[PDB]
Amino acid sequence: VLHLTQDLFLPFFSNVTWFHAIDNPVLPFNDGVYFASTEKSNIIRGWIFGTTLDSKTQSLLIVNNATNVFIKVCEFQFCNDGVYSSANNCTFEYVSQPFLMDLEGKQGNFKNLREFVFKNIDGYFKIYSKHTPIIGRDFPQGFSALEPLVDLPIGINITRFQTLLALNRADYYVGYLQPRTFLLKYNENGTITDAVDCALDPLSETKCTLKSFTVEKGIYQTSNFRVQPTESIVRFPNVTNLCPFHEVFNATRFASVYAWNRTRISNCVADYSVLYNFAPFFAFKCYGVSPTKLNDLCFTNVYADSFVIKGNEVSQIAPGQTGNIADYNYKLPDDFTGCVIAW
Amino acid sequence: VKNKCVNFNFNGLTGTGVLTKSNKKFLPFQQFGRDIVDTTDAVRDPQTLEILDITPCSFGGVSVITPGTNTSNQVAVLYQGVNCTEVSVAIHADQLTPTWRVYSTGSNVFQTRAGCLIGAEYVNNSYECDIPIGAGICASYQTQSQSIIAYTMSLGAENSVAYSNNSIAIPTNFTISVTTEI
Amino acid sequence: VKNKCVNFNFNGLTGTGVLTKSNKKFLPFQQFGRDIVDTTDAVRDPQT
Amino acid sequence: LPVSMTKTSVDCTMYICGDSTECSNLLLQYGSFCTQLKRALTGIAVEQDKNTQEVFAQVKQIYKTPPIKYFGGFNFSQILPDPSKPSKRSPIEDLLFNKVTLADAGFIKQYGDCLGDIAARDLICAQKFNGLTVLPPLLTDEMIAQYTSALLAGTITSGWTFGAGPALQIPFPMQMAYRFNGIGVTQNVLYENQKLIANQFNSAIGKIQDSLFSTPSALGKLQDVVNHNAQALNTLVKQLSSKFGAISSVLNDILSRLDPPEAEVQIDRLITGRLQSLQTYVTQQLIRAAEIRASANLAATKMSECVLGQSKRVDFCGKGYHLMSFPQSAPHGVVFLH
Amino acid sequence: SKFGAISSVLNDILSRLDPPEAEVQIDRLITGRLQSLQTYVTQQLIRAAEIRASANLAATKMSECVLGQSKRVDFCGKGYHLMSFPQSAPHGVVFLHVTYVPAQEKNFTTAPAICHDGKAHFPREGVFVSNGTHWFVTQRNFYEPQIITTDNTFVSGNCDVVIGIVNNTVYDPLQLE
Amino acid sequence: LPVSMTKTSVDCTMYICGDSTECSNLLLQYGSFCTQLKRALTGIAVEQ
Ligand SMILES: *[C@@H]1O[C@H](CO)[C@@H](O[C@@H]2O[C@H](CO)[C@@H](O)[C@H](O)[C@@H]2O)[C@H](O)[C@H]1NC(C)=O
Ligand SMILES: *[C@@H]1O[C@H](CO)[C@@H](O[C@@H]2O[C@H](CO)[C@@H](O)[C@H](O)[C@@H]2O)[C@H](O)[C@H]1NC(C)=O
Ligand SMILES: *[C@@H]1O[C@H](CO)[C@@H](O[C@@H]2O[C@H](CO)[C@@H](O)[C@H](O)[C@@H]2O)[C@H](O)[C@H]1NC(C)=O
Ligand SMILES: *[C@@H]1O[C@H](CO)[C@@H](O[C@@H]2O[C@H](CO)[C@@H](O)[C@H](O)[C@@H]2O)[C@H](O)[C@H]1NC(C)=O
Ligand SMILES: *[C@@H]1O[C@H](CO)[C@@H](O[C@@H]2O[C@H](CO)[C@@H](O)[C@H](O)[C@@H]2O)[C@H](O)[C@H]1NC(C)=O
Ligand SMILES: *[C@@H]1O[C@H](CO)[C@@H](O)[C@H](O)[C@H]1NC(C)=O
Ligand SMILES: *[C@@H]1O[C@H](CO)[C@@H](O)[C@H](O)[C@H]1NC(C)=O
Ligand SMILES: *[C@@H]1O[C@H](CO)[C@@H](O)[C@H](O)[C@H]1NC(C)=O
Ligand SMILES: *[C@@H]1O[C@H](CO)[C@@H](O)[C@H](O)[C@H]1NC(C)=O
Ligand SMILES: *[C@@H]1O[C@H](CO)[C@@H](O)[C@H](O)[C@H]1NC(C)=O
Ligand SMILES: *[C@@H]1O[C@H](CO)[C@@H](O)[C@H](O)[C@H]1NC(C)=O
Ligand SMILES: *[C@@H]1O[C@H](CO)[C@@H](O)[C@H](O)[C@H]1NC(C)=O
Ligand SMILES: *[C@@H]1O[C@H](CO)[C@@H](O)[C@H](O)[C@H]1NC(C)=O
Ligand SMILES: *[C@@H]1O[C@H](CO)[C@@H](O)[C@H](O)[C@H]1NC(C)=O
Ligand SMILES: *[C@@H]1O[C@H](CO)[C@@H](O)[C@H](O)[C@H]1NC(C)=O
Repeated sequence: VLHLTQDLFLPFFSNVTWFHAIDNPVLPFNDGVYFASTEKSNIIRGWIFGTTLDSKTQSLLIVNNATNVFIKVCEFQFCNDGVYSSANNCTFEYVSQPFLMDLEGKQGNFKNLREFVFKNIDGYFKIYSKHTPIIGRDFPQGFSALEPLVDLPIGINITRFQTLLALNRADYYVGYLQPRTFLLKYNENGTITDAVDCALDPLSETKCTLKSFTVEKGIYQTSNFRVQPTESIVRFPNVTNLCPFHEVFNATRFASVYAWNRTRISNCVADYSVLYNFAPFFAFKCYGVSPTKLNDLCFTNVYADSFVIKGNEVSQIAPGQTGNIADYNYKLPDDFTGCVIAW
Repeated sequence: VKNKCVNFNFNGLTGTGVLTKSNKKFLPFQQFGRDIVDTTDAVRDPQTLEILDITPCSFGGVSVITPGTNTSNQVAVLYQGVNCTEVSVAIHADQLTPTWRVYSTGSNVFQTRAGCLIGAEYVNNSYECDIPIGAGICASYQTQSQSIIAYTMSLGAENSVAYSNNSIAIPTNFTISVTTEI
Repeated sequence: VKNKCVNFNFNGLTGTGVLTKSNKKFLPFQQFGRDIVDTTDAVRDPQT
Repeated sequence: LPVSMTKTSVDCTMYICGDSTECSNLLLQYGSFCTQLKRALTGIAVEQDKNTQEVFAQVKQIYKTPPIKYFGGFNFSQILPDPSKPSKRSPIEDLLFNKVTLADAGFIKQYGDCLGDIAARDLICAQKFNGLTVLPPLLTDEMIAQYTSALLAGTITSGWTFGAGPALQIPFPMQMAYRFNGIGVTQNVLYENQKLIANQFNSAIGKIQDSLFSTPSALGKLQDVVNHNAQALNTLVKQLSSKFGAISSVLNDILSRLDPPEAEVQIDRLITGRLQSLQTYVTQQLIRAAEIRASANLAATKMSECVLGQSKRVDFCGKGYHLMSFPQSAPHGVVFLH
Repeated sequence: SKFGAISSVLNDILSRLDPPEAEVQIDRLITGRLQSLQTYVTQQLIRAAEIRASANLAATKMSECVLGQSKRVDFCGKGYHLMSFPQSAPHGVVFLHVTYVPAQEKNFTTAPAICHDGKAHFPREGVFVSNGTHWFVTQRNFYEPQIITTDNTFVSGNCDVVIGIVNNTVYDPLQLE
Repeated sequence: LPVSMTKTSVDCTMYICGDSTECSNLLLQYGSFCTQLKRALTGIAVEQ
C-alpha cells in the first residue's frame, strides 16, 4: 500500500546541524527535533529538554545506564555538567530496556548509528528508534524505517533541547520537522522501504497526487499556487466619538464620599489610553476585568464614581472590607467586576 | 499598500487581494462595491474617501510536465494564466504558496498564452506533440545533453501540390495497408 | 473461535466477521491492523 | 456544428474554503470527494482536445494552395485564406469570428488588469476571485484555420485522393465532372455548362456570406454552447452568495460570530451546500461534454465523408445531391459549406 | 471519510454513542455516503451512455466494413476501404481494416475530352491521360492506359463548347471490318 | 426508434414547499439552486 499521511516530519534534503564533542549549545525545540548519533561504543548518556532548565518549570531528562534507562519528567534544580540534585516536586520515573543497542563484529569498525525523533503534540512524547552498524562514514543516504520504542503522555511544556555527555580517561545530528504531507511505501512484510515528500520537488508533488512511485509521460494538475499577502491592512472609519473621560477626570470639585457623584457611560468609546497616560497613579487594582485585555470588550453601560479620600481609605476601598469608609459611606459589592483608580 | 497582495478588513468587510486607485463613479452615499455575480470588487476608503478596486490574490494553478520516471527525474512547472514577470517577482519576494522551487536560470522562462513555463527552454524548431502544454505548445524530452524542451506544434510535413490546368497524377502502383481500429 | 462467522468486540472494536490465523508481520507495538482501504483487516491476538 | 467549449479546471480549496485553514481541514474530513471533480474536469478538457484533434487533424500533411488561383473559373477567394489579413483567415472565418463574442477568452492572463479594471470587474475577474479558472485549447485558433486551409487546398487541388493516400493533383473542372459522375450524371453536362456552373457557384458563395452577415443568428449552436458555459460559470460563482440555510454566506463572518466549536455546524452546512452545487455543475458539464463529443464525432464523420470524398448518403452533406463541402474554422466549432 | 462526524466506523460510533444522540452522526454518514453513491451512479451513467454510443458506432462499423464494403471514405480505416476482420478484445472490439492505398504516381497530361471529327468524346469510366505524345484512357485509381476506342468512350458535343479539349484520333473496331 | 418522451416542467416551490411562505423563504436561502433545474427541464422539452 502507498498510504498518504499528513504529519510533522523532518523535511527531505533539509538542513541538519552536525556537531562534535571535545560547550553544549542550547538547540531550540520547536515542532520537535530529530536526533542521531554515530559512535564506536558510547559517548552519550542523556538529554535535557524544557524551558530555563531549572527547578521552576517541569522538564525532562532521558539519561540511561548500562542495563536500563533513567528517564524522568522531573523539575531538577541544576547540574551544569551524579547529575541530578532535586527530586521534590518531581514524578514520572520510568525504567525499561536501555536505549543503546551496541554490537560489533569482533572489531570496532562496526560503528553503530542511532536515530531518535521527538515531538510533543498534545503531550505524548514519542521516541522512534532504529539501530544499524551502518557504513559509518557519516549521515548516510539509504532510506531506513524508524520503529517506535516508547510512548509516554508527559503533558508538560517543552521549548529547548540540550544533551549530557560521558566520561573518559562525529555525532549529535540535529534536525527540525515541519508540517508536511508524506507518502510511504509499505513492503509485503510491512516495512517502509521508501518514502517521498509532497512539498519538496514538483516530481515528488505529482507522485504524491497520484499516490504512486512511477509517473508516466504526461502533464498532471497537482495543486494551485497563490501569492500569500505580505501585510494585512485593517481600515476603519476615520475616527468616531469620545467619552468625557477627560471631563470626568479633570473637574475641579470632585464630590467626596457622601455624594458618590456618578457619571453614567453610554454611547461612548472606551478609549483607555487616557486611563494609562493620565497621572502617575497610586492604586490601579483590577478585579473582574483585566486592565489591558479590556479595550476588546464592549459594554452596555459603565458607572464611574469620583471620590476624594485619604491614603488609608484608598487601600480600604476593596471588595469585602470594613472600616469608616467601606461600611458607613460607600460599600463595594463582593461580586464587583471592574477597576479602581487612585492618583 | 496598493498594487500588492494584502489582507483587508474594511469597516467589517474582510477579504484578500490587491488594491489600487480607481476611476469609479461611486455616489457619495455608496460604501461597498460589487459586480454582476455579487462579488466584492470596490471599497471606498473610510479614512480617505477614495475608491479602491479589489483583485484576486494571484489565482492560477500548477501543473507538472514530466516524462517517464524511468527516463529522467527532470521536470518542468506550468502556472496557468498568470503573467510570468508576476510569478517571478512573487518568487523573488518569496510570497508564493508553493514551497518547492524550480531554478530560474533566465533561459528556462517562456511566457505562454497558457501561463509561463519554467524548467523548459523554447526551441524555435517544430516537432510533433508529445505532452500537450496548451496554446499550440507541446513539451518533450529530447537530446541536445538531455533536457525538457517546449516548442510550437508541428502541424505536419509542409507539402505543396502541383495543381495546373492540364496536370494529373495517376497512381501507377498501389499498396495494401491493414490499419487497426479499437 | 476461528474459521467461523462470529460477532467480535476485540478491545472495544466491535464488528462481525470470520477470523483465522494469518501470516502477517505485526510489530510488537502494532495493535489494530488494516487493509488497503482504511478498514480493520487483521487484529493480532493480545494473549497468545 | 460545435466541436468543443471552454475547458475548465475548477479547484476545490479556494472555491469552497477561501484561504481558510480550518475550513480546508474540515473539507479534508470529506475524503477524496472533490479529487473526483478535478479528475473529471481534467478528463473533460482532454476529451475536448481529442475532439478538436479528431475533427480537424484528419490530414497528416499541411497542403498549400498554388500561388495562382484559377480553378476552371470557380472563385475560391472567399474560402481560401487571405494573406493580407494578419490572422491569415478567409472572409468567412473572419465573419464567423466577428459574429461570435466570447464571454471568457481564457488565453488572456487577465490577472494584472483586474485591479486596473477601474469599473465593476467582469465575469473573468470575479471567477478568478472565487476559485474559477479557464484553460485555453491546445490547438490555437490560428493553427485550426491552418488545418482548415490545408484541408481546403487538398480538397480543391487533389480531389478526394488526398483523403485516401498521396495527394494526386487534378484539374478542378475534372474533379467537379467526376463528382457529377459520382452523382449519376455524366461529365458532358458539366463540360458543356462549365461557365453556368462556375457562375452559379460564385453567386452562391457570394450570397452565403451576405446571409451570414444579415441573419440575426446563424451561429446559434456555437452561441448557445458559449452562453451555456458562461451561464453555468455565472451560476457557479453566484452560489457562493447563497446562505444555504446558515447564519451567513461569509466564511470570515461565520467565524467572527460563532467560535468554531459551535460554528462547525454552519461550516459543514456551507461545505455541503457548495459541494452539492459544484457536484451539480460538474455533472451538467459532463452531460454537455458527452453531447459535445457526440456533436464533434458527427462533425468529424461529416468531414471524413463530405470533405475528403463525396457521400452517397442524402441530406447527410446538406440538402439535395451532395457535391462538395468546404470547412471553415469557427470559435469552438466547425462550419461546413455543403 | 468522517464526513464531519465523530468517526467513519458505524459499529464504533454505535458502541461509543447512545442511539438518541448518535442518530445525528448516523444521518451525517448516511447523507455523505448517499451523495457519494449518487455521484458514483451518475458518473457511471455518463460512462455507460458514452460506451453505448461507442458500441453503437462499433456495431455499425462491424455491419458495414465487416459484412460488406463501405463506400464511406475514411470510415473503415484510412484509404479506400476493402474489407475488415473483427477481433475480440477484453471489454472491446478490435477491427483490422484492410484498405487500398495508392502508391507512386506520375504527372502525365489531361484533357476534359477528345475531339475526333467535330465531336467531343468523353471517357466512359476514367481519365484522358497522355504519355506526352499519344493520348490514352485509364482508370482513375490505377494507371492502365488503353487505346482510345469508341467502346472506351461516349460522344456528345460539337467540339466548340468543351473548354480545354485537345485534338486526337479515336479508333473503332467496326471500320476495319 | 424512440423519438421523444413526455415533457416535464417540475416546479421547485410547489414540489419542495407546499404553499408555505416560511418554507419558500428558507428555500430562497439556497440561492438560484433550482432555477438551473427549471432551465434544464425547459431545455429538455425544447430538445424533445
Ligand atoms: C519477509 O520475511 C520472510 C521471512 O524471513 C522472508 O523470507 C525469507 O527470505 C530469505 C531470503 O531473503 C530466505 O532465505 C528465507 O528462507 C525466507 O524465505 C522474506 O524475504 C521477507 N520479505 C522481504 C524482506 O521483502
Ligand atoms: C509496386 O510495388 C510493389 C511493392 O509495393 C513492387 O513489388 C516489389 O517487387 C520487387 C521486385 O522488383 C521486390 O523485390 C519487392 O520486395 C516488392 O515485392 C512492385 O514491383 C511495384 N510495381 C511497379 C509496376 O512498380
Ligand atoms: C473572386 O471573388 C472575389 C469576391 O470577394 C472578387 O473580389 C472582388 O473584387 C472587386 C474588385 O476587383 C470588389 O469590388 C469586390 O467587392 C470583391 O472584393 C474577385 O475579384 C473574384 N476573382 C475572380 C477571378 O473572379
Ligand atoms: C507514348 O505512348 C507510346 C505507346 O504506344 C510509347 O511508344 C512506344 O515506344 C516504343 C519504343 O520506345 C515502341 O516500341 C512501342 O511500340 C510504343 O510505340 C511512347 O513511349 C509514349 N511516349 C512517352 C513520352 O511516354
Ligand atoms: C483541331 O483540328 C481541327 C481540324 O481538324 C482544327 O479546326 C480548324 O481550325 C482552324 C483554325 O486553327 C480553322 O481555320 C479551320 O477551318 C478548322 O476549323 C482545330 O483548330 C484543331 N484544334 C487544335 C487545338 O489543334
Ligand atoms: C543550509 O544552510 C546553508 C548555510 O548555512 C545554505 O547555504 C543552504 O542553502 C541551506 N540548505 C537548505 C536546503 O536550505
Ligand atoms: C541501571 O539502572 C537500573 C534501573 O533501575 C538499575 O536497576 C541499576 O541498578 C542501574 N545500574 C546498573 C549497573 O545496571
Ligand atoms: C515544584 O514546582 C511547583 C510549581 O511551581 C512549585 O510551586 C513548588 O514550590 C516546587 N517545589 C520545590 C521547588 O521544591
Ligand atoms: C484640565 O484641562 C485644562 C484645560 O482644558 C488643562 O490645562 C489641564 O492640564 C487639565 N488637567 C490635567 C490634570 O491634565
Ligand atoms: C482623517 O482624520 C485625520 C485626523 O484629524 C485628518 O487629518 C484627515 O484630514 C481626515 N481625513 C478625512 C478624509 O476625513
Ligand atoms: C502580461 O504580459 C506581459 C508580461 O508581464 C506584459 O506585457 C504585461 O505584464 C501583460 N500584458 C498583457 C497584454 O496582458
Ligand atoms: C529561433 O528562435 C528565436 C527565439 O525563439 C527566434 O527569434 C528566431 O526567429 C528563431 N529562428 C528561426 C530561423 O526561426
Ligand atoms: C490556366 O489558364 C488560364 C487562362 O487560360 C491562365 O490564366 C493560367 O495561367 C493557366 N494556368 C496554367 C497552370 O496553365
Ligand atoms: C493474562 O494476562 C497476561 C498479560 O499478558 C497474559 O498471560 C494473558 O493475556 C492472560 N493469561 C492467560 C489468558 O492465561
Ligand atoms: C509534377 O510536377 C511538379 C512540377 O515541379 C513536380 O514538382 C512534381 O514532383 C510532379 N509530380 C510527380 C513527379 O509525381
